[PDB]
Amino acid sequence: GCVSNIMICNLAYSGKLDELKERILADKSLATRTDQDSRTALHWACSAGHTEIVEFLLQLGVPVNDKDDAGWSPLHIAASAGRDEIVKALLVKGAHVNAVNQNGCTPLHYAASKNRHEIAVMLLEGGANPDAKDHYDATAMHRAAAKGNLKMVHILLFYKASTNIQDTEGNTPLHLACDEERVEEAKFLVTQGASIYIENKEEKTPLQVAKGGLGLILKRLAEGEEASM
Amino acid sequence: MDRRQKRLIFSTITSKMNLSEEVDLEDYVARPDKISGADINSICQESGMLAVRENRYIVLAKDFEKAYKTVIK
Repeated sequence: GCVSNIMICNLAYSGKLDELKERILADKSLATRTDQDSRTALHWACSAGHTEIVEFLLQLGVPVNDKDDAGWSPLHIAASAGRDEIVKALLVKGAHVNAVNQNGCTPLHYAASKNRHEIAVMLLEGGANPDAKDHYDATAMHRAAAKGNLKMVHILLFYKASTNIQDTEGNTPLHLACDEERVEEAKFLVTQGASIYIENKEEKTPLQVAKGGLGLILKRLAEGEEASM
Repeated sequence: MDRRQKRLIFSTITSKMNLSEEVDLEDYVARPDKISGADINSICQESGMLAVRENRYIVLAKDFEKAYKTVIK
């Protein structure tokens, strides 16, 4: 309904496939024309989820790693907006899995935060660094744990993400799971080795941050993991 | 305020807004700055305004980054 100042981008977002192919086949430069957001038809097509348009662009050979003015590459956009097919297509074409935007996030931060399970797996199979830290020193796991994304927490641990990385507030993902009462998340993290002993910057451990009972449960489970092994 | 509450207010205020699919409010919810329920409301309003300045009816990540920086000090 008009999201850009450049027509080809509005076409890209609105899914006008035939018009887009038609104009671009006449003027190939339109495929890489930038708008007021340093976006091209690719960024917009990824955002709206128009797989066909994206495929056309990629077969045409357009660059796949150009970031928009907020630092978002097409893979950040597709991953975040949950576009599986497009994400796959982008990876075959060489999209950078560990590219960062203006806030230090990789596409994996978004996939994890927004429950994009299948996408997270593709990114991780694609070489994604599970411990990438954003500008506040937060990882994909901090986002998943904080929000209560259980299965995503499984996936990250299963691809060996570290559980004891501290963000600028000194919080690990367990601290976050605890503070937001994400029970199953917290339990899984402790059963998976997360430390119940790390003090954050307010000098509070995950236990002190949790509900009284939750603290006692995690306490027991941590000592259970200690005892055996 | 509660990080959980902070998320609730952000999703509540932006629930009537037209955000692009790639926007992830957790980028803001997760920040360390202590902010009020009023700041979140202003951040959200300022984001819509910044979108309008670009004759854009969809709100983008950049609008939020911008608005966050404006409101929070």
